[PDB]
Amino acid sequence: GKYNLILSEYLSFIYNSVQIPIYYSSNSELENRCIEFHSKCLENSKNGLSLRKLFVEYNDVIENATLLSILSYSYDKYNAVERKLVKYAKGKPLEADLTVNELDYENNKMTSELFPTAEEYTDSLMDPAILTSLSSNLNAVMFWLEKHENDVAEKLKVYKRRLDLFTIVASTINKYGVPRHNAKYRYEYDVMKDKPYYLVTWANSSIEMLMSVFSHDDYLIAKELIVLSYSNRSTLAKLVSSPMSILVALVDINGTFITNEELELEFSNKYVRAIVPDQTFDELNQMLDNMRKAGLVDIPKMIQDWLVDRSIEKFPLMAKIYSWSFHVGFRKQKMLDAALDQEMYREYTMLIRDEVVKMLEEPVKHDDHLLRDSELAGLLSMSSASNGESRQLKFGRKTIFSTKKNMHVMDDMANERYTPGIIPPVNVDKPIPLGRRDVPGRRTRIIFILPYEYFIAQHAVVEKMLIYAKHTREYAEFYSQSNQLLSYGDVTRFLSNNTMVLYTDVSQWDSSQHNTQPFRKGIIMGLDILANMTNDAKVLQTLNLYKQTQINLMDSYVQIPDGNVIKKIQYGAVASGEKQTKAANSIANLALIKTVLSRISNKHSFATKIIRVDGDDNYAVLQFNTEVTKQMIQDVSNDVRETYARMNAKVKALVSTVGIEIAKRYIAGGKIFFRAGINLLNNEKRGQSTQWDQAAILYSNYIVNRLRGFETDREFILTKIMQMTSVAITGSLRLFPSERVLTTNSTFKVFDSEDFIIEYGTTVDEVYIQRAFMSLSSQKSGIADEIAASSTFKNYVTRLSEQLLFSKNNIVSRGIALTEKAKLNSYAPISLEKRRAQISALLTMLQKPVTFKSSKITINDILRDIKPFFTVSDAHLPIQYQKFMPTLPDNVQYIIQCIGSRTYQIEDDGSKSAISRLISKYSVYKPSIEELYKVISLHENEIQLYLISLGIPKIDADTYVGSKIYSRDKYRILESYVYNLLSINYGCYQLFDFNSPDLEKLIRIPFKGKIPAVTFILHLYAKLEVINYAIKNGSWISLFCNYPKSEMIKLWKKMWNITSLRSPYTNANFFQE
RNA sequence: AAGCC
Repeated sequence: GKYNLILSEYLSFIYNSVQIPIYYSSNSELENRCIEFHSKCLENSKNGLSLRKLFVEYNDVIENATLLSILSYSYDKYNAVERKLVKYAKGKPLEADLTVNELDYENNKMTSELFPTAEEYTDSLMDPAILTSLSSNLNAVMFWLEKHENDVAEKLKVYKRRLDLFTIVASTINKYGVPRHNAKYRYEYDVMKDKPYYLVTWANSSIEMLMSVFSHDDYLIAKELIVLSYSNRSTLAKLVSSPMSILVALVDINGTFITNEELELEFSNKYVRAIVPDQTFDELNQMLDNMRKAGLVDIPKMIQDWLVDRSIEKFPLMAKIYSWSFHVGFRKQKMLDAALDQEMYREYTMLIRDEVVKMLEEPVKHDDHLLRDSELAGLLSMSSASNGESRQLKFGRKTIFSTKKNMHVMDDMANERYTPGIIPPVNVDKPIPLGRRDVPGRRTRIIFILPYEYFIAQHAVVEKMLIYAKHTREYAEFYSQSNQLLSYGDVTRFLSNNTMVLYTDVSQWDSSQHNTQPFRKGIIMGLDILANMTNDAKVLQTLNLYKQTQINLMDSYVQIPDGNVIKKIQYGAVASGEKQTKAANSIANLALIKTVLSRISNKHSFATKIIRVDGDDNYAVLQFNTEVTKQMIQDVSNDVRETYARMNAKVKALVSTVGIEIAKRYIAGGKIFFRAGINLLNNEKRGQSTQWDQAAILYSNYIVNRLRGFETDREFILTKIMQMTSVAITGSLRLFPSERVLTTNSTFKVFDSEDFIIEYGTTVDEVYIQRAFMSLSSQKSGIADEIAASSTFKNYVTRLSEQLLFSKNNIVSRGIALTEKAKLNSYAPISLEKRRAQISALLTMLQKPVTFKSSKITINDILRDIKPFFTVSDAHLPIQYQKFMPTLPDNVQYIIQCIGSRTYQIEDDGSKSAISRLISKYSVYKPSIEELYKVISLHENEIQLYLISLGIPKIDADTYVGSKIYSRDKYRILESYVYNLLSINYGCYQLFDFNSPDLEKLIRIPFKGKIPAVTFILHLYAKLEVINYAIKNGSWISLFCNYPKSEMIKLWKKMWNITSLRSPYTNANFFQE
């Protein structure tokens, strides 16, 4: 409950010249007491009188009522920041070295010197793009420094390391003053022109870095990155994190985890000798020297010290540095520069063509319905993103403009213009609009924003391709329900003294122009083979249309802004934006590795233990008939690099016998590692989410980094949350939501009261609040209702429905209309109306929590019912599993050591149910987990009608509605829905093996009947309760269940009426991946 | 005013 205490200290620290705590209670008499107390406090404040007597008087309210919020009456003028900063601003400011960056605009020049006029200005290259100010971040850092001013021992050292660093940020900022933000949290030209262009983004990156500093090493790293970053805005992250690829190869393997036949992690005490050719050492040295020529000193020395022995025990430092470099900020170049960088492919094209054929052979020969109704599938799938141009659109009686894809398809259909048979050109006549993608350390990449003709023509086919991958192991990213742990396991499996791993980063090749000819031609050749496999008109046309998109793309043109102009240039490289981006890219990368390996063997004889393509990297494990030597590694490597070289591909190809390093993960010393480089106080791009959504995201970001190895002080994260979640009533009246409002599992949840532990209402007041918040979950939108009433809209919904089903509509029809009414949320005007409605409802709710007819059941109510029937008892579980993911915090790591981990994702969509499969065989429709859940619980007769209404034949519908499988599905769908409501696949839980035998002993559940749903919930609730206790206490407990039989029948009814909750916290997990 | 997932 320390969040509430922390908030007051911060408010008291920020404002000095009152605070009015607002309480509430589920009990009527107590609530009046809360009402009386609130009234007295306002009256006393409106008279400059002490509130000390009132607190004593309403001691009961403070003691038993629940704090709902805090009122902030501050009569200053959002200043203080300027005044506060000077005490810390004593060190000498920093001076930008305007000679470190190639492109002139990447150097820290004075804003004016880059944009002499207010019309030439743009924040596009330094916009933090986040809904929180620089001034607030500064305020947060100072507040923390004051609190830990009188600290001692080691805590003091942490403060001292931080105070030093913040001084650099302060001193430099003061020389120009603090950049003031506008309503939309942007930094305009007038504020900007006096100060160094990159001032604000740099301060945000530095503050974020320094507040994540604890050990002396963190301090050394933060200081170097902070100083270097101010001048270097283009190669510092790449230079800092580049030695990692060499390093993984060095460390020896002394016992690691592998994958067994059951596709699960299993410990293997084996030893693998890290074999490294002298050449590799020179390459590593060149990297270290390069870091050195760039001003770096402390960071290069640390790698050098580590290099004497190369102990996986002192490796955490190397990992720490790699995670750290990403926090310098994003590299945001100019669209044109990002764009500008851009006979023996016979084997490579053939493999791509053959791979394309396998993924569709069976679907095509049979005459799969999804291929036949491909157009329909694309329409249902259609998002609400950009189509490219901002068209003028008339709805009902309203003339408005939008770039949205959904809006464009509807308007075009209502005007006979909708024509997916004609795949628009993307050449010089119709240049492709461009989108961008920014990432720290690496260079900016462009994105094709193609017209919806392309998405529809590609959506059915890509989906078939994905399914083929789903059961193909070479495709790491798509195989089964597999998580990264299984991939880590596979590489280790075959590592021995007579095998060498081959990892290669092919990100550069995908964007190469050399690549585009063999790529499109390979898919097209494959498409032709597929066409000669059937005669189906629907299959050929859908298949043909896909062929057309590849041909149009072969020669595309792009609209690259060059100031305030839009130069049209000829783009001959494969950018991404298509539906087939990831699947096609996966096919090409895999095709490429196979091509290289095939060429190399003519020389050396090895065995292909495993081959893989995972995103922008691909790798293989080879086995030789003899023992591997340093000389052998150099020879295999030179030949592989040379093979890549002949194909004119710029790629990083390395060879080791112990580790690998790819964009997603890296395996050093038999242990798995994941870069913790998610930026906190700077975003890639601006979206349409709110401050609350953003606060939840920052917390989520904090949780992922913390798990991965980078920890930002929680008090700082909490401070950020208080600023972001606040709401202004007026100009001097600010309202700050309480801990209870913020953490309770509601539609307004932003973070968990305790990291890695999700709590659910177990008290009446919590329940009262939870019910009240839901009462105002969805708000109305006038603009949205209008269009929901417009002809063009209803016809679009009607047109889709009359094409999908045969018999009758409504459970399906009601759903299609909403799904569409939702896609209007991308349209700002509608989104804006919703936020305004939410704030007013929220302001009133915090003020005096309303009523509610409840009558709605959720996950929390079901849990609350169970709790009282469990008897806890101290138990003990020994640690039996060695650590494979070294960076995990100590409490999370302990759960894994005792119960183990998993290598899969728990089915939380219900796609593995027979009914979902049946719908798939005959319908292009895709019911959600929630829809399936409502449908399975319907009366036998209703289910039969719904299946038929979707095109399912009678013999099949009739057979299922009675069968054993239908009864079984019922349980499976509920299990899937329940797992989904409990976030068993996210955060910390996704790691734990919930079916651990060790975990199972701790649960003692005697059967007093035999009714699946009830047995499953009790066991799950017990596993979660035991694990949460373990996470917080480091010790275990045994749970006994004495749940009545009369009770279970009541509970089972309760279960088939659970409502799903939507919230920033919920959105944040979805947002992560 | 920012495509696949």
